[PDB]
Amino acid sequence: VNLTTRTQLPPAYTNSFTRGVYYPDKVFRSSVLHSTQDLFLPFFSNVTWFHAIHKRFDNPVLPFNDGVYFASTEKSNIIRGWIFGTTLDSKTQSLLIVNNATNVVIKVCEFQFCNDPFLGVYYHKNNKSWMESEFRVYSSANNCTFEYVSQPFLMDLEGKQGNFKNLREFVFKNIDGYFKIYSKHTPINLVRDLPQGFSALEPLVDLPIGINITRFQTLLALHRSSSGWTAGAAAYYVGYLQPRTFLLKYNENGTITDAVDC
Amino acid sequence: ALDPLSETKCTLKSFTVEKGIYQTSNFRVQPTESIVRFPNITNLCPFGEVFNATRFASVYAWNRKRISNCVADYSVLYNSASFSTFKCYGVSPTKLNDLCFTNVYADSFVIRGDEVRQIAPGQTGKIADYNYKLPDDFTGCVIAWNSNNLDSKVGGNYNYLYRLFRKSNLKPFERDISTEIYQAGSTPCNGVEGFNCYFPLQSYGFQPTNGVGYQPYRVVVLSFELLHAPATVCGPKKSTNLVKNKCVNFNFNGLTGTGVLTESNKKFLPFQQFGRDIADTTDAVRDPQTL
Amino acid sequence: SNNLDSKVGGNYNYLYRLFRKSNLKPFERDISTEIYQAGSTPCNGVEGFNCYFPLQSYGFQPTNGVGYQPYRVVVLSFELLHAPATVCGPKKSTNLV
Ligand SMILES: *[C@@H]1O[C@H](CO)[C@@H](O[C@@H]2O[C@H](CO)[C@@H](O)[C@H](O)[C@H]2NC(C)=O)[C@H](O)[C@H]1NC(C)=O
Ligand SMILES: *[C@@H]1O[C@H](CO)[C@@H](O)[C@H](O)[C@H]1NC(C)=O
Ligand SMILES: *[C@@H]1O[C@H](CO)[C@@H](O)[C@H](O)[C@H]1NC(C)=O
Ligand SMILES: *[C@@H]1O[C@H](CO)[C@@H](O)[C@H](O)[C@H]1NC(C)=O
Ligand SMILES: *[C@@H]1O[C@H](CO)[C@@H](O)[C@H](O)[C@H]1NC(C)=O
Ligand SMILES: *[C@@H]1O[C@H](CO)[C@@H](O)[C@H](O)[C@H]1NC(C)=O
Ligand SMILES: *[C@@H]1O[C@H](CO)[C@@H](O)[C@H](O)[C@H]1NC(C)=O
Ligand SMILES: *[C@@H]1O[C@H](CO)[C@@H](O)[C@H](O)[C@H]1NC(C)=O
Ligand SMILES: *[C@@H]1O[C@H](CO)[C@@H](O)[C@H](O)[C@H]1NC(C)=O
Repeated sequence: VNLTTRTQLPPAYTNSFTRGVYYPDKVFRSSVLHSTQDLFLPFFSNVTWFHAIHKRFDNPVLPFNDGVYFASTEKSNIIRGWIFGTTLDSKTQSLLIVNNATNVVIKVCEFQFCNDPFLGVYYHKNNKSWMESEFRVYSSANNCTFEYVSQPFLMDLEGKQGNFKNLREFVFKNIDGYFKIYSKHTPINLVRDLPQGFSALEPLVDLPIGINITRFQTLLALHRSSSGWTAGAAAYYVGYLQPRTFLLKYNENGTITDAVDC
Repeated sequence: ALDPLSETKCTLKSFTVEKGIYQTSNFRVQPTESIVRFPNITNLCPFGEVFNATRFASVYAWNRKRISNCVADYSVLYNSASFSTFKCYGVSPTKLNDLCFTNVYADSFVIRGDEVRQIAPGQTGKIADYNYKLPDDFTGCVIAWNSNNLDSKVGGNYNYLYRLFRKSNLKPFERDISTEIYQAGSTPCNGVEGFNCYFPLQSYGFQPTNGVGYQPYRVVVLSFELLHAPATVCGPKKSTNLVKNKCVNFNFNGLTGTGVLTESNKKFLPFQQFGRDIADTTDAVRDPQTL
Repeated sequence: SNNLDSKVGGNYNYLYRLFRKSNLKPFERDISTEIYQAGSTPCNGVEGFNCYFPLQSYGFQPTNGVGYQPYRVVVLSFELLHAPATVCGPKKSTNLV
């Protein structure tokens, strides 16, 4: 059940400076200047500022279109994942990305639309817990046309305070059925708003699903001591990708030194 | 080609060679041998375990095995003599090894040998019409082996059923588990047995003493479906030995070329397999097997 | 040719090579009946594992559809200016000037 109070606010805009830079492919280039055309996030663009606090909890559904830029600033790892698909329901094949703290779950099945798809954590008090309890993301899975399971891991769900120590910036797109995952995770120190720095994303994996994704969601984590759940202080970023050309500078090793939007 | 002096006459197109230096051609060293380096043959889909699985679903109840994101090597199963018969439709068994498939559905079931001959595109009979029908464009193959020492036992094996009666003929790739009683005449049935009301499903008698044509055979039908989605399951990639510091024709993953391979002090990013120069011509690669 | 070459349900006088170990060169007639050997198992002239009998027949029936109706195909080949042409149509020659 969607939280009773929350808040209703217009989509306030922010400007991402160097965000949107990634290696277009697995080609290695060093000490050279390469220029290619692809779907990119232009520099100094006006992105929408998304956030989660103890009384707003803004998690709108946005269209994916050609491509969308993802960025997040984390402490307690409030981001539970992303839900992908056309109608985001069992009417079509929907892609699921969620971290259960055990195995990364990537599955394409028939999903029952979750109005408020999150994972709650209860009974902190003494023995502070911070462990998963119920899965509200999807009610059931049916025709699982695709499934993927990664290796086991351990995620820290304990809440943190102070500056944001984690920065997750992702770039997803779809080209001829190929779904590219561009993942970069770097530590930062930030109070509010957005961190200022250059980042070069690297491709993680590819998902040759071959479906059209017209909408996407951003999973979040809630905790309380489904209308009574609260949330920590965190913010993530969303922006639209455009077919732009960049000039990528390369060092000896191969790491991008700087990028120039044409 | 007799002498280098004669190469001057042929390049200048004159029988008289004037005094001076002339470039008559440009030599190039041809590759000595072809180098093939492919990724590890592991992380397959276990077709040998499903083909060799103890028990199967009924021909109408057949289990749909979804095969995606793996490699399918069909040369090992064909050359291992693990099957009774081998048959394909439209594609040779060697061509399947060089092709990538979007989605593959393994059809497992056990029927008698007299009913195996009805498996083919757009055919008729008991199993084709009333159980499982093959489309005309079906590109897969038919593989069966003799299970009479496994799936049959003394006293009969009633686990494997089939659909004897249906009011019509099934479409290709149509699985119908409906137990509704077939009404032969005008006598009402409504799921109640009686005159002209007969239970359609029937259980195969299976014992080790059955005749060859009546012996139970495990049949695995491989459904090869090429959709608009990118291809996932690909044929086997068999890597060969690696040669360095020589002129060779190399094919690495989906990249081909000719040159001299030398290990340098350069370091690629772990997510970047191939390097290139200013001209986007590959100056270095990473081996698909060894790092 | 369905009005002629079609005989009963099939005609075995018209055969073809279904299988071959490689691609035959153009303008080549291969009469070899040898069994195709895919693997290392010796065929010795019989069918079996990795052994298939390449010689097959086209089914010819007068009641078959237009897809199975045999079409006699005569490929016309020629050489250009490689020799004096002794085949020329009834075009009357003229005087020389
Ligand atoms: C390529 O990356 C390597 C590893 O990070 C660099 O080597 C290190 O560079 C740092 C720079 O502060 C030094 O402090 C380390 O002592 C170096 N380690 C070794 C063992 O060399 C390398 O300099 C980078 N090269 C370039 C030009 O980017
Ligand atoms: C959220 O609100 C919608 C109506 O706007 C309601 O249908 C839904 O049931 C509410 N939450 C849940 C998860 O039930
Ligand atoms: C970006 O959005 C902010 C907030 O709406 C606005 O004040 C600013 O003028 C915008 N800048 C551009 C380039 O449109
Ligand atoms: C998440 O992990 C819990 C605890 O191990 C387990 O009970 C649950 O089934 C998992 N859920 C998912 C979606 O993997
Ligand atoms: C603390 O919580 C953990 C996880 O729920 C539980 O396993 C453990 O028994 C609890 N310990 C105490 C002292 O309550
Ligand atoms: C999913 O499977 C069920 C049962 O096989 C089938 O009825 C349904 O049509 C399938 N999904 C779609 C979208 O058809
Ligand atoms: C995706 O959209 C394209 C272009 O409109 C259309 O051709 C195709 O059928 C769509 N595919 C899916 C899976 O919806
Ligand atoms: C099945 O596996 C067993 C154990 O490896 C083996 O002995 C048997 O021959 C196999 N049968 C076939 C034909 O796959
Ligand atoms: C692949 O197989 C080889 C066999 O020697 C092994 O050494 C290697 O670790 C395996 N994994 C990789 C990296 O391909």
